[PDB]
Amino acid sequence: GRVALKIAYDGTKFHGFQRQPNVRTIEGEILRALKDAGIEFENFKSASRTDRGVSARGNVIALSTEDDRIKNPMVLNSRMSDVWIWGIAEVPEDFHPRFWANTKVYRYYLPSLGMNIKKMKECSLLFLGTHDFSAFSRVDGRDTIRSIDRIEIWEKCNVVVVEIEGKSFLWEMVRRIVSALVLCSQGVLAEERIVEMLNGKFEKSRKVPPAPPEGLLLWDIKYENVEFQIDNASLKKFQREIVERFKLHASLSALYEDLILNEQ
Amino acid sequence: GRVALKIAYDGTKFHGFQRQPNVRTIEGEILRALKDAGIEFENFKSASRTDRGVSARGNVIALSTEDDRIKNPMVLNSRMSDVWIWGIAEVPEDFHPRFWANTKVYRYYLPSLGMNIKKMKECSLLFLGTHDFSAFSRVDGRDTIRSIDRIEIWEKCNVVVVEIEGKSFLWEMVRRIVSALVLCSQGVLAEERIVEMLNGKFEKSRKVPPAPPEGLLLWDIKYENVEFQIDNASLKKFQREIVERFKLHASLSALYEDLILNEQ
Ligand SMILES: [Cl-]
Ligand SMILES: [Cl-]
Ligand SMILES: [Mg+2]
Ligand SMILES: [Mg+2]
Repeated sequence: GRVALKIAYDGTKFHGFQRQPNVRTIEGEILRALKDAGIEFENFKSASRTDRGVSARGNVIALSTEDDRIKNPMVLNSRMSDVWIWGIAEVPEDFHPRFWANTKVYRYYLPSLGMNIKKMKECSLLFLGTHDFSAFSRVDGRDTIRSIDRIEIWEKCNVVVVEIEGKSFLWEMVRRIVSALVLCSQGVLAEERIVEMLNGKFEKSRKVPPAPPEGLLLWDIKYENVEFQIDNASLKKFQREIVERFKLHASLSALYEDLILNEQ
Repeated sequence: GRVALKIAYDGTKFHGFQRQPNVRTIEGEILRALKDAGIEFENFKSASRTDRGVSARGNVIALSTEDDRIKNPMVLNSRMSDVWIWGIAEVPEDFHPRFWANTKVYRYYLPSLGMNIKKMKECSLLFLGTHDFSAFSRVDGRDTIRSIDRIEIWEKCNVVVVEIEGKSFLWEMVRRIVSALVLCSQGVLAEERIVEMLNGKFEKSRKVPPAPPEGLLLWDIKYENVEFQIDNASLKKFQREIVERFKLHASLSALYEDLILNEQ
């Protein structure tokens, strides 16, 4: 039958999700583990081809196989690093992870140093609802009218987290919205100008550039009437290995922060 | 004449301070910049040979030269990366940075995840004053009686900072004290046992291992009756480049943290 697999990965260890020649990718990591495990499969599909540097908590792939070992994610996880399949769902054969009705959540982790959080939250309200998001996207032939269902901003220590929820996202859309939020928070980009841009009045040559990709996390993809069974062995490995690298960066971040002069 | 130079560096970019063959070191970086600049010098000395991975805000070197360009640190800083000479002092010819009366401050940046801070602060009081620090050091033939003048612990977001001040430190002494603080905070290492160890009663084969070196920062070295003139151009470059890498790690740390399951 067909299975959907919910996957986390450290995007900083890969050259993006989509398989490319001569470089390490998440899809290539997964396909190599499948090949090495001896699992024959058909109709491999992915919910989202995240860009180089972008991480995920709950991206989703789907594949069809008669090999019962696919139901134990550790068969593949033991053959991969920096990628963890931690949820599995049995799904109909016509399940397509990009086209089956779903909601996606992204989180962006923006260093808050010198940020006007209050004004950033005010700017964020402008992006709620249905707009032309062409000015806040990298064009790829898709219709640029999209709807943001939820946009929330909170503070973790040292960073601002921007959470955006919607049924579909244009290329680089979250990271380009985040950059506009930064510019709007520092008075450079007026709210009136954003409203114009969201209604299709902008200059393509001067679009706001995307925020750096390493701060973007694909938080979750929720499919209607689809639930994933969690594999505890896989989560334990995922958690063990993410805690290790969190500790290195938390320590280094705080050390670097203490070297920054107080006034700045 | 003789000059003392106050230097910061990102220890994660080097294989330690002391020059070694075939690897990048802080001393090698500085000596190469001196050679490339055409500055002839004698009697190069360093206050502290920090271990691989250890960073510094205010380590100190001293050298003697008649070349007036040494008074402008940008002559060397423009020929180095990840090292910044930001203070300079004219000193007597018999100034020796390791032996001239001084006080050193170290800070260690320990991830606070699952730490009992209150008990860690209680354990830290045991190390104040004069003790045998052999059990909390890597032996190198030096007398192991030392005095800690100050030991303070506070919380930055996500980490605990351990600040220790003293006139001299044994090899790996701060990092081994930090590990003992961790073990004592989690009930593994009793305060009574630490008091015994600080009085020379311990087993050399079971010494507490050093905390990871990347969390250690040589915060400052203060020489009596010696003041450094600050070079603003050098600080601006130091600050510009430390802020860049702080931002990457602050963002990544917060992203990794959000992937850690709540209960843990
Ligand atoms: Cl994006
Ligand atoms: Cl140490
Ligand atoms: Mg509109
Ligand atoms: Mg004693």
